[PDB]
Amino acid sequence: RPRFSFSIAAREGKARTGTIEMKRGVIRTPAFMPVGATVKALKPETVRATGADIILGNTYHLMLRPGAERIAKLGGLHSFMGWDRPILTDSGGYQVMSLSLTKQSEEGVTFKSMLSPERSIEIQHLLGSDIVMAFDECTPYPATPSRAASSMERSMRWAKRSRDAFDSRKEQAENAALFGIQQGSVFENLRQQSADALAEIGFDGYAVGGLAVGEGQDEMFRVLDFSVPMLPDDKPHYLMGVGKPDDIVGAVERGIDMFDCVLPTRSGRNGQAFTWDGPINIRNARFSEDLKPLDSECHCAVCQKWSRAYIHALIRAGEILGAMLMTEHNIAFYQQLMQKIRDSISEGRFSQFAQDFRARYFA
Amino acid sequence: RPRFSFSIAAREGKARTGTIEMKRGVIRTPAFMPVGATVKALKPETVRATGADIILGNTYHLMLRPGAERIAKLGGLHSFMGWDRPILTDSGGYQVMSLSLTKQSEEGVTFKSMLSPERSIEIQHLLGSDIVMAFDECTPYPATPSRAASSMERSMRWAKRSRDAFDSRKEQAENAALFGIQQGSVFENLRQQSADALAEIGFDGYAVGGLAVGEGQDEMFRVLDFSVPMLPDDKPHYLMGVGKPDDIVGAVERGIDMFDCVLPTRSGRNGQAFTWDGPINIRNARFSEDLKPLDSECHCAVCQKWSRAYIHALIRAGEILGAMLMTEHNIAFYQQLMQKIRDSISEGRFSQFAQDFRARYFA
Ligand SMILES: [Zn+2]
Ligand SMILES: [Zn+2]
Repeated sequence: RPRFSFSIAAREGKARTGTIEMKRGVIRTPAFMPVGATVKALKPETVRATGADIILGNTYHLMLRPGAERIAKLGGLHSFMGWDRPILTDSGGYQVMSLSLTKQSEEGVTFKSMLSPERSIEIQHLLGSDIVMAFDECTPYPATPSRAASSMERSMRWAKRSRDAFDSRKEQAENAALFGIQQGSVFENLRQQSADALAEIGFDGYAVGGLAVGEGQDEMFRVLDFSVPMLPDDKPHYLMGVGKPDDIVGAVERGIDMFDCVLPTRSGRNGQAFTWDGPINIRNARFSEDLKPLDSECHCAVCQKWSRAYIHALIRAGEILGAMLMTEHNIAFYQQLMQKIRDSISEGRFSQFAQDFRARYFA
Repeated sequence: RPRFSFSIAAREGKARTGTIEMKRGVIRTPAFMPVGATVKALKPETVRATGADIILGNTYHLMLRPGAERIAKLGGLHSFMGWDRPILTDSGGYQVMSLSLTKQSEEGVTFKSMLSPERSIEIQHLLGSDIVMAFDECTPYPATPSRAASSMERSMRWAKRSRDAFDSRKEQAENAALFGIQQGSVFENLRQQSADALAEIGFDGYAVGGLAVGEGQDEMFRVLDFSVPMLPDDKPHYLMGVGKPDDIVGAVERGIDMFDCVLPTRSGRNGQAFTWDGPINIRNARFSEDLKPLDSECHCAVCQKWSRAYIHALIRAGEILGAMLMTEHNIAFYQQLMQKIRDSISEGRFSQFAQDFRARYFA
């Protein structure tokens, strides 16, 4: 396989389906990347069995414990966790702000639990990342135009530093890919300047950053409407941190190819199970004697084998197996959503799928 | 298969190996029964993959949440948790004392979170138990001779009530088995009276009760030396709540056929991993870069796939996957211990195995 080749097989409106080929495997797009030293409560073989082609590696957590240098000495993240397919690593930038006494500078971020663009790229190399994210400065929402422009402009300077660090490391440049991140908050002219700056630098894929920040779906969709067409059409478009199932459908209708979020895993452990008729909270007493699977059509192993009543009891008792089964199902449901999206685009009926999906999911 | 048939295939000294045939499957003896609405952090297929033929069902937990009647309405414990092989259920007697404002009477135990012998047998029927334990009164250690005799005598009256309740329920008597429990603390004459009383009533198997209570291995072995020969030779001998690997080896040398305890699961979640060179605490810093499997010879899936260093990091971070992997390995190690015991007895070299095991395990 090549280092990186994105091929679009079918289109319907702004939606696309196709494949990214990389050394460690093929990624079917639109793709959902489960977030994980683990994808919580799941063995890697189980993540793969649900249909995931690629996972997202949480860099901020790993650079602290067990540390990037240690993981490198132990053979890299793939060997460490036992996942031999592609891994996309975030840059550490967002969580360094959300989770750390930070001091921001043009050089980078200094924090207590210095992360620069150069160090972020090096850490992702040490982890053995297949898709490396440029290191950027997250923009809070809401943001004033001046603050959004300043942060975006710094992020574009850091995008150039990220590109150069990546390219200067021969083994990384020859075996991994690098994505740039569009910033600019909700302002169309800043999104355009960022898209232009990233395209001048040149990346293997382009992320739409700064939209998983509590602005609401109407505003997110409005911003995607003008922001995705600014990105190069022949490269993957990655919406970072999104999202709920209807968000994903709407984002694909607007040209997005790649997705990640913690919602299926986190809310799974919290007792929320996704179904084609909308989410349910399995903790509710009305499931205590319900012998049906979590979802009536889901093909996952959990829905083949256990009832709502059993999982309700496990989650009520705080059982680890409750978290395992809820997470497997939710992750499988997301992958089955992506498969239905990919198939419907391939067959030129994605518009009808989106309408049918929403009618039933919000009924 | 018959309702119950215990067949001894080979003997060496007091040790025996053979099989219990039951409707739901065959149990290889000596047997170890993992303790579990779940065997914590493991799917049933994983418990089976480690080699378990039978699990122990925790009655006290289940009669509270979700309740025995509810589990019966949902189809019984096998269907509920997805384990289709034999299940031995304890009577609820021990945990009603350890975990509950108890009031003991000749009728039974009244408690806040009335459990009589009749109710305990009924609960085990409602759960769909394959091996039903008679309901007895646990004896504290140490115990005076008078108190040990009183408790044993009450337990023998409750053994008769347990037998009659079991036999009066046609579907239970025709499809399940019933074990009686020897009591009498550490006193040889009380152990003899209890063994005689149980044999007069007649049971499918005989448990040695009251020895998982902190008396130490020397005292336990001394009591097993005279207590096991009092039990019928042609029926299984079940040492309740035992124990560490060397305890199990010593108990088999003294005629025990069946074992349960929480140690591999509980201490697994605590970071203790069993190996043929003794237990290790994977949390210790000396494993942070150790690429070897938990144990060098173990055939389990965890030791095929992940390093000590990875599991060390998972347990340090409180990850659910850490508990899953530690538990699978420990449960597999116990089953591999039982297999080595069974094979060595079958081959007339169990004495040499016990000596070799101890030399290496305590080296
Ligand atoms: Zn499912
Ligand atoms: Zn192992």
